[PDB]
Amino acid sequence: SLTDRITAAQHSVTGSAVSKTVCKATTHEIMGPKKKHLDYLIQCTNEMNVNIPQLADSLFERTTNSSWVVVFKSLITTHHLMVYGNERFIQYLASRNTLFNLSNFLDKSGLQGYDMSTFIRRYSRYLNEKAVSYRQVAFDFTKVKRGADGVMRTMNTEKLLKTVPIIQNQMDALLDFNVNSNELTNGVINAAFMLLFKDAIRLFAAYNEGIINLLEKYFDMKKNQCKEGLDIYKKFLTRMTRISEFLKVAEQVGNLQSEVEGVKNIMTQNVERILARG
Repeated sequence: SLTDRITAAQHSVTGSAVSKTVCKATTHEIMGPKKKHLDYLIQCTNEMNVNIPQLADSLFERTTNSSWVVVFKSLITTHHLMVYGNERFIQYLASRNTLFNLSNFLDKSGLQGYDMSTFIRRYSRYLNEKAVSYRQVAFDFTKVKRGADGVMRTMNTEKLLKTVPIIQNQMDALLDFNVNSNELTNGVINAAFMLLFKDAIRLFAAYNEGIINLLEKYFDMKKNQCKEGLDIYKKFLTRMTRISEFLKVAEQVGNLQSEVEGVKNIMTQNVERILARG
């Protein structure tokens, strides 16, 4: 039967089809991964007959390429699957103990490759942290129910104190991408930035809701919990200027206006409440 399952697998073309599509999503063409290939891979993540770790292996493999174009596109494809694919994909990445290792990545083929290597390294760290965040709390901050009956707003004190700093780590990694509007000049980096922006808006909301919950609980916590809360407030306050810059860039490059306005509004409201306590 194990022998049967193996022989069956040696006659299956599923894995090979998946790998070929990963290659098509990550060609040397300087454009975002094509929608048709991303869609096919999304459907793959819905298929129980698809080997998810093998699909992930193919994406990691493409990140060993020397070309920034191939590497960046593999990161983008991975991100796209984490966001739009079956949740078992990000769940699987969260379960791995080795993720992307692109901290030394440097393509020297020309100025474009050189400039893009910096963003590849930052983006890779963000995707690693996105997986790690899921691993640490066992859910995706950008997917959970929001509002007063939502996850972040209803979380109990002890969990809340452990959870907000994880949101803060994922946020920091996202904010470290740090691209200027005049650097968004090719389809590859633009595709990555669109996904980052989508994550960011949802992440900012989760962060704000965590802060709101803390503010509501503040007068009812133990003393050591208050200390941790204060540490959370202080870190919230110090990232405001970096968050403001992020939203500014997103607007320069063009709900967009609205979703950003609500982030500015709730964040401003939170700042005011925090400063009023101090």
